[PDB]
Amino acid sequence: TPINLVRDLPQGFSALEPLVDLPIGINITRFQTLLALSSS
Amino acid sequence: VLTESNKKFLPFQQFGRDIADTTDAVRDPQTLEILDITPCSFGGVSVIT
Ligand SMILES: *[C@@H]1O[C@H](CO)[C@@H](O[C@@H]2O[C@H](CO)[C@@H](O)[C@H](O)[C@H]2NC(C)=O)[C@H](O)[C@H]1NC(C)=O
Repeated sequence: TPINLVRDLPQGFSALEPLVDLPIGINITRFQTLLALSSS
Repeated sequence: VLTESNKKFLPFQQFGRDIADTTDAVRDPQTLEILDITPCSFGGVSVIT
C-alpha cells in the first residue's frame, strides 16, 4: 500500500492476503531483520 | 448444479462457504475457474383430490 508518511504509521484499513505457506515447523523464538550492509 | 461463477475468488481462495458451513462455490483443481454450486431442485408434493 503506498503511504506518503515515512515517520509515523498511517490511519486507515487494509487487509493482508497470504503470499506463501512454508511447511517447516521449527522453533522460531527470536528473529532479526536484515538491514543493508565501529572504531571510526 | 454446477454453473459458471461471476464471483472473483482471490488467487489464494478455493472454496466458497455459506452460512451453514456448506460450499456454495468451488474452484476446479484442473482448470483455474470458479463454479457456483446450487442444490438440485427440491420441494413437497401435494395431492389435490
Ligand atoms: C523448540 O526449541 C526450543 C529451544 O529453546 C526448546 O525450548 C526449550 O524446551 C525445553 C522443554 O523441555 C525447556 O526445558 C527449555 O527451557 C526451552 N529453552 C528455552 C531457551 O526456552 C523447545 O523444546 C522446542 N519445542 C518447543 C515446544 O518449544
